[PDB]
Amino acid sequence: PQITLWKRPIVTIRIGGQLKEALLDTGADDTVLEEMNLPGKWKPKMIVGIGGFVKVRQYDQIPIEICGHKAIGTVLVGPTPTNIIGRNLLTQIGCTLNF
Amino acid sequence: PQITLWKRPIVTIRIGGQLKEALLDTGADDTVLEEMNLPGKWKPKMIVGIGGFVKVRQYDQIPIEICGHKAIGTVLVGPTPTNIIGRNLLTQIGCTLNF
Ligand SMILES: CC(C)(C)NC(=O)[C@@H]1C[C@@H]2CCCC[C@@H]2CN1C[C@@H](O)[C@H](Cc1ccccc1)NC(=O)[C@H](CC(N)=O)NC(=O)c1ccc2ccccc2n1
Repeated sequence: PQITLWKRPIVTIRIGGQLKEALLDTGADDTVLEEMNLPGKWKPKMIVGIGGFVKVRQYDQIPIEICGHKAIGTVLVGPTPTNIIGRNLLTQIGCTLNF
Repeated sequence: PQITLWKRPIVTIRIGGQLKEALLDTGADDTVLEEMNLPGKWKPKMIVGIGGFVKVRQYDQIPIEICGHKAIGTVLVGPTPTNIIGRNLLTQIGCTLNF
């Protein structure tokens, strides 16, 4: 579908049977979810936001359903005020910006 | 244009006769550029993202050309790690997300 920008481009996501909302964020390199126990091994990572760096945990090959579209990839988990879907997964669902 | 997300959706903007690079950013409410001089009385403003708060200077009704498309709106100026074009201006240039 086409998603307009008058309000925040937030969509339903599904991950491990969890139902959540998330931002479709063309400015995020990476996908950052609020805190949750994901399976598998995680590595610590420092990522940049507008206010500075935060420490997060990187899990790989995590499947996630975005707006009825299957995606599988790297997911970062840390102290974010919002679930954020980044370019790494946005490309997988064929998302473009148009103007 | 249609812009894909395998690389950062970075474009050239023109502002105040200056050319700059900025990130097309659907997950940002606001347009935030690195420190520079703009004409006008400006309000001190605090904004927030990942890593927390940023102190910025709010300039209103600023003309800015984004990839050939003209906008006139609010530009926040401050110690952001990267220039970003947010929804306040993405909407002015008719920008949508599509998959
Ligand atoms: C998610 C992560 C991988 C860390 N990426 C980023 O954060 C990159 C970092 C880049 C380099 C530095 C400058 C910003 C760009 C773009 N950002 C993405 C980017 O799109 C980012 C995502 C985001 C959304 C919501 C909450 C937090 C963070 N937006 C923002 O930082 C902008 C700043 C603004 N006022 O416009 N934010 C917000 O719109 C915003 C909205 C509600 C909030 C509620 C509580 C706390 C913070 C909130 N921030």
